[PDB]
Amino acid sequence: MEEQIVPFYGKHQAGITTAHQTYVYFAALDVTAKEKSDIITLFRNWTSLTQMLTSGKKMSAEQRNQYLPPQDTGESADLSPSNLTVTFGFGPSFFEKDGKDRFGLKSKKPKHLAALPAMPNDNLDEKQGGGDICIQVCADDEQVAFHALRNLLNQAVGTCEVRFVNKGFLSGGKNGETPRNLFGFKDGTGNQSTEDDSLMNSIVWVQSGEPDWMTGGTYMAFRKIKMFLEIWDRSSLKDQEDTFGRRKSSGAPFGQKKETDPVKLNQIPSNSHVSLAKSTGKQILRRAFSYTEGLDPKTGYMDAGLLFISFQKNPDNQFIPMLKALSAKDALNEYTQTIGSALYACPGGCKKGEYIAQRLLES
Amino acid sequence: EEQIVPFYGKHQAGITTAHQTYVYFAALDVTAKEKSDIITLFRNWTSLTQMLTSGKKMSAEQRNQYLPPQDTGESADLSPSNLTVTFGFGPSFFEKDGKDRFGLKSKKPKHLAALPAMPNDNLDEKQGGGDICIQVCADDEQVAFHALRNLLNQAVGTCEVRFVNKGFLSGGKNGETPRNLFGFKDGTGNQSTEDDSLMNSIVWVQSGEPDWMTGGTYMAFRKIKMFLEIWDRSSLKDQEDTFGRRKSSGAPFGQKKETDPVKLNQIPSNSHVSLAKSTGKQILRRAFSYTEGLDPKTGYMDAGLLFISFQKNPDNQFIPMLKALSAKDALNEYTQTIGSALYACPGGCKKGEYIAQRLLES
Ligand code: HEM
Ligand code: HEM
Ligand SMILES: COc1ccc(CO)cc1OC
Ligand SMILES: [Cl-]
Ligand SMILES: [Cl-]
Repeated sequence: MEEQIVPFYGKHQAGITTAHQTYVYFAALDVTAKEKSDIITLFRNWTSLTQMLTSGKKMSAEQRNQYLPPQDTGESADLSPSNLTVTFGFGPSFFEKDGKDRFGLKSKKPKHLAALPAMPNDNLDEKQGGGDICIQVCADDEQVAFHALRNLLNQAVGTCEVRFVNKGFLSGGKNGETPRNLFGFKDGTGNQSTEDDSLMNSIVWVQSGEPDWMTGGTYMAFRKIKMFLEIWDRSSLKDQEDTFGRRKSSGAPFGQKKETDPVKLNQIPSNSHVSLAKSTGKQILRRAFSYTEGLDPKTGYMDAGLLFISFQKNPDNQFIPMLKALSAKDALNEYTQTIGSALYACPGGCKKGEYIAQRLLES
Repeated sequence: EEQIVPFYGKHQAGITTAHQTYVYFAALDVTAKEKSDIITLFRNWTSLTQMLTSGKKMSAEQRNQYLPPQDTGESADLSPSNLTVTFGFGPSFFEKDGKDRFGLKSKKPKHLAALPAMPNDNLDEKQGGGDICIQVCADDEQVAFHALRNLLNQAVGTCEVRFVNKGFLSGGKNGETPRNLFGFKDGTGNQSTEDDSLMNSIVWVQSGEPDWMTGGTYMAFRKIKMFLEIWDRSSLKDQEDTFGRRKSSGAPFGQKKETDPVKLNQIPSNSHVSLAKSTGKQILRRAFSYTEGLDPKTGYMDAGLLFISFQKNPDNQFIPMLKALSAKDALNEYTQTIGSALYACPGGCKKGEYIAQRLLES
């Protein structure tokens, strides 16, 4: 190809319809500062630095003063940009924490930004969820990704405490096949094409009915979903395919030849994952990554799962009904448990000369 | 190229092999009572490893829908990505709590013992040791994890998993020395892994050891937390002084290039490089950075180095360096060892033999 540089500036924030990279670092933060003007400072600086990290500009580093810290941590000096994207979102608690509109922003609050409803089978750790700000960092190289997060978080010392940092991977096939999750199934097929503007306009991107700063933005849902690999791996192929209602290998819906053939609902169990998701009639854009965090001390097996991230213009319409219908009855519940949860509103894109969330934080 | 690294040969791969980007590193404790069980394990591990590393896909559509799939499937569409798997054995494999469980004492390597305690250690016992270690490397995380997962699946009933760590280390886009999380080039001081004579002198067992160890080596493992927040707010002067090399160039102080010989008289004597180089000893370092979320005990990134090095004789090459460093290293300010192990790596496997056969007996 050419180079791996994804624009930072644009109508939309990168990292959403951007072709899905291999690695993610996913972080949520709380603001401890009390003035809005501290926040403007954080967003201005986050903006300058994201532009620089994603563009491929390297900091010269001829430090005028040996006695100060280097402005960059340096572990990416010799690395390509690797399609780095950084996407920012704001949780409900940014607009109103514990009854208080801390920053005078409750009137610019997005139409559908609220914590997700409790669902059956949830086993949420509150500290593994929520947050005032999320940063989603993606790249084709784990070290490029970590470097961007670390340097971004360094800038937030004084203003924000870091709540959690997750990270994940998902490898696409050598010839561009749909990437497989840890259950060994193709994961993404049902997404519409990220290159179809019409469909992305109708499924993902905010155009009306929200505060101006959300124009060209979207909502991001996050669910941290542990996957029980040892249970799954001991299951028959029949149980695996029936759980989803596609064939493992081909990815095709039952009774069909190809991955991309329409789902025949009447040929798949009612409570198969695909049946339940498709049957709400609604669409989202899933952009998830697998994770592993070593051994689970409470299990003695691998701690592994899915960092479920989806984008949608109206989560009340598009997402929560899906969540409701799967949480009750999904065959997949046999093999998974949700342990983290958040919904964030992601601002529209940054224009050159403005900063992220400006039309929110100003005037 | 084709991205295939031979599994069979004089040595195990993953030691002098070019450093891949990703690692998964596991240790297991044998729970089986009979050597014959361990023999089964090693046989399976062998044939499975050869498949995984070779580029061979299962690619034979399952008969009997009612059985578990033999492979977990998530590497079906991936390149083998230079995958290597390296096995080793800890002391407790040969003798646990003064009992020779599998009748192997008399085949025990000359230099295999738990590493001595050192100042500034804060070892978690459950984050080192183990009877067996598996080091899995590849240029793609998903490939490496798949390999580990399917190896470990085979071990169910024979072993319990002690711990699984994983990490990364990206080489420069033009083949520059990879940088660690402190942002310094990491590996300049190793000899060329392409020089058989040097590797023979430093890494590979040729004599003085049981036969199964011929072509093998010893693997030292040190899990070292790196306090990135402490380091990032340090001055550049302090960071360079910690090592005795310039961050950017990687040059020894007062020299022009990375490859230039260190001048000991030009670097601080408590500097990392001065202390290491001054034992006059040599090792082959093949380490990986790790990140493991927020450390709850500090609210900062939990991050570090999976220090891994290879040496024909640890008592001569490695234990000294450790001694030399542990009390005076400037790095002590920014790091803390929290896990430790030493393991003996069998010589390579021949086509038709299994790993550690000569130790186990066939
Ligand atoms: C560990 C958790 C999960 C796994 C392993 C998983 C896996 C899968 C797989 C294998 C498919 C079929 C291929 C595809 O179209 O991607 C699929 C489809 C889908 N999943 Fe999931 N999923 C998980 C959680 C969720 C959650 C929480 C949601 C929504 C709330 C969700 C929504 C969907 C949707 C909308 C589809 C597409 C249905 C259609 O064809 O229209 N998934 N998922
Ligand atoms: C977090 C822990 C560590 C870090 C970040 C680290 C980093 C470095 C760096 C930046 C260098 C100089 C460039 C190079 O030659 O690679 C170096 C050299 C070296 N380190 Fe370390 N190191 C660590 C732990 C250790 C330990 C535990 C040992 C052995 C006990 C060790 C042994 C050496 C040796 C032998 C050299 C080469 C000295 C020579 O030039 O001959 N390192 N290390
Ligand atoms: C890529 O060269 C290396 C760089 C770093 C290490 C770990 O210190 C090992 C290397 O090759 C054996
Ligand atoms: Cl059903
Ligand atoms: Cl590191």
